[PDB]
Amino acid sequence: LRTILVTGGAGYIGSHTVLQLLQQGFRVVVVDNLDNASEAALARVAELAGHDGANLVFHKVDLRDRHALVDIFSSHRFEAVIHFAGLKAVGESVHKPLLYYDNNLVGTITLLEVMAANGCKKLVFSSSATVYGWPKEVPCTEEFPLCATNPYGRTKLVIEDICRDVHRSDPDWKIILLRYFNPVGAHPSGYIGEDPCGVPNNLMPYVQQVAVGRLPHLTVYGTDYSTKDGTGVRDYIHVVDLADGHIAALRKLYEDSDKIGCEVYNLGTGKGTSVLEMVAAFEKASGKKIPLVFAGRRPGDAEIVYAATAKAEKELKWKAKYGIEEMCRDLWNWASKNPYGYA
Amino acid sequence: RTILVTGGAGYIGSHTVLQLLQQGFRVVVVDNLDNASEAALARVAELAGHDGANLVFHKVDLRDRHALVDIFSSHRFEAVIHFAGLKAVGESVHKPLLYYDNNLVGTITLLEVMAANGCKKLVFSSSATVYGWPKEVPCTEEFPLCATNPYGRTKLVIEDICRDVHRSDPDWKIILLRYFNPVGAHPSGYIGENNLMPYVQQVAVGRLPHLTVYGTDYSTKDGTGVRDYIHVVDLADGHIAALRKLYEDSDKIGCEVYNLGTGKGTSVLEMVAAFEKASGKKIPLVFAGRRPGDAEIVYAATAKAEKELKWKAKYGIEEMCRDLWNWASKNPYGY
Ligand SMILES: NC(=O)c1ccc[n+]([C@@H]2O[C@H](COP(=O)([O-])OP(=O)(O)OC[C@H]3O[C@@H](n4cnc5c(N)ncnc54)[C@H](O)[C@@H]3O)[C@@H](O)[C@H]2O)c1
Ligand SMILES: CC(=O)N[C@H]1[C@@H](OP(=O)(O)OP(=O)(O)OC[C@H]2O[C@@H](n3ccc(=O)[nH]c3=O)[C@H](O)[C@@H]2O)O[C@H](CO)[C@@H](O)[C@@H]1O
Ligand SMILES: CC(=O)N[C@H]1[C@@H](OP(=O)(O)OP(=O)(O)OC[C@H]2O[C@@H](n3ccc(=O)[nH]c3=O)[C@H](O)[C@@H]2O)O[C@H](CO)[C@@H](O)[C@@H]1O
Repeated sequence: LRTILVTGGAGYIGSHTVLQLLQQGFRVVVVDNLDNASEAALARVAELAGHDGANLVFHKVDLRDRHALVDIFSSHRFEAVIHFAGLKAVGESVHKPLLYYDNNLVGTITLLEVMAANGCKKLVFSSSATVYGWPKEVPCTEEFPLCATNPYGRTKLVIEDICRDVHRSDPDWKIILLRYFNPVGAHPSGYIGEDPCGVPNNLMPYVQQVAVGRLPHLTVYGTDYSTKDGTGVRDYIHVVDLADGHIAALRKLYEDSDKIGCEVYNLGTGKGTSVLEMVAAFEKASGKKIPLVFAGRRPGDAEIVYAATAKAEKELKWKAKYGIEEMCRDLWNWASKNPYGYA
Repeated sequence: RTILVTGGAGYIGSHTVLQLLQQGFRVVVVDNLDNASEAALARVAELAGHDGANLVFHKVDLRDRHALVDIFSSHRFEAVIHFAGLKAVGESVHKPLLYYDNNLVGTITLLEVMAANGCKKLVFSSSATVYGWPKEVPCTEEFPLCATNPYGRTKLVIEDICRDVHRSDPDWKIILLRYFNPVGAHPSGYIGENNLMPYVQQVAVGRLPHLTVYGTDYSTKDGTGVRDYIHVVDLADGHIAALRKLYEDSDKIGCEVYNLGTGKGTSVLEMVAAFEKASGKKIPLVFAGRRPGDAEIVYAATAKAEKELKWKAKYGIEEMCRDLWNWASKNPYGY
């Protein structure tokens, strides 16, 4: 038996990773306070897991709840921990920074302490390409200068530094930091997917709601950038590909862990795609038309960001297999099948 | 006028509490006593003279939200001076989570309790360590910031937290004070304290045989490291000025950062010579290579602090060594 602890597994990226984990034969324990997710996402993952659905156990616990967390760790043998949990809305983080510093930092510090006290010192952390700030060049390698422009991005960069300091003090720690780029899409079944609250802030969940008629038009944030068509360019990666990156991270920690301490890997496709190109791909995949409103640049937006995949391909032995066309297909499938989410 | 002082039983905190007690403030100190004795605040109450009755102490950890909420509901604080936290750099590298927990989680809880109680006026004890190895000197508040150890990272992260908090809530008035190198003690010799001058003192009395000079080939005038050493009583006065600035000229304050230094740079050998004159003892030396992570030369740009904060250091190197020797001679085994 191989058991994995997954914080925030009820959420968007976590649920898709939990499903892949169950299909690989892992036992999965999820810890999630359901603050930005519902039980339904986990129940449907259990259903998609077929026979392996019973290998998923859900604990409705906050990572800051130290006693509830010790109970879980002292009553389990965890091979590793995948740490998805945290708040992630950039706008909300600027307006309520203490909420973000509290939930993300105190939750992570508590988790790391409970892990070290219960002999589990293998960790995979959800970092983000936001730590590259506004990069001076592309593609972004893992050695690019790091910075943060908002409280949310600050919590990611600080947790990274905490993980590096922790390994520096204790060589028994094996930590892989995964800098996600822009995940889009859903499981190709259309049964699970991203279910954002309120008005979505990311591009593709917004275009999604325009396509099903819930919102009237997409607002394009700035057209005067130095890109092909003036819109921002991003590295869009299929969420299923992001999930498989975590499987490859566990395989790295399980088979070739003597040569790692606290490592960082990009999880991207290496291809840059503009806003209009994504809208064009979603119109082709869905047959719907996305009305456009043109506005100025969004404060804090980068111009062009995509990943240098060489390091992940070499050390993790991992490369994304889904392209833009499949991402929009699977997003539309989840969208048309579940236009109002899990509710 | 009541002021909450976290970490007020410590080195810099006790001296600030004494200066506050002499200025006529009621002072409530919160300190878990994990790195300080209660005898320090007992002696401070003595030196406060007729004002000793204004000091109130609570042995409370900042992470204890329930206890911390009760103290804030018991008084109406004008502002909070935040000294509390761990500061041993070597203890930050070997035990980083202990530092990230105590400093960050303690500070987060305090800022939240402050906001809920309505006391959004903060003076935070930062450090010139955030200037890393400066490319030029003197170091202004605009210099690029970076941390080189877990302790320094907690200092820089707390500064950014205060930056973000004020940005989200204009009712907040925050002053960040970057200390430099504290030296000395209250001139009475009654209170005081990993650093050069405490190491020099142990060599003077004989607890240690010699002082290792870490690096002799620096691009300085005598080849040894240069720092901005500031009297701890001057540091205490800098916080009185920070409260004066918050209480008077406050409408143009958001999250202001002020250096607290003398503006003068003194080498290692110059401090050894200064302490030998004030103590009469001799300091045998052993010259060694550069210590890893050590800045070459660092000292403060004091122009911003002299104008807007209306503060300037009063004490020089000679008096620092005199008060340090005075306190350590009369109390060789501490409190
Ligand atoms: N979503 C993205 O586009 C993206 C890209 C880069 C990085 N990331 C990071 O990847 C991770 C996963 O993102 P996501 O899209 O799945 O987000 P999500 O909000 O869908 O999932 C995060 C989950 O964590 C849970 N959670 C939050 N605080 C918790 C706490 N204190 N204790 C327990 N559970 C808690 C939430 O309830 C939620 O279910 C996050 O850490 C995010 O910051 C996100
Ligand atoms: C500043 C900011 O919020 N950055 C976050 C976001 O931005 P990031 O810009 O990377 O991603 P978004 O999905 O928010 O935006 C993608 C692109 O589409 C454009 N766009 C987006 C939404 C919309 O309604 N209209 C529109 O035109 C943007 O200008 C951008 O060029 O990416 C990640 C989310 O997964 C986070 O790690 C980043 O912190
Ligand atoms: C690694 C470390 O501890 N950093 C702390 C230290 O740095 P900082 O170097 O500024 O102060 P130190 O007391 O450690 O020594 C200052 C100077 O004396 C020299 N020296 C010191 C001791 C010795 O035994 N021999 C010798 O030659 C140093 O090289 C340096 O040039 O003082 C500050 C006190 O406020 C703290 O903020 C810093 O976090």
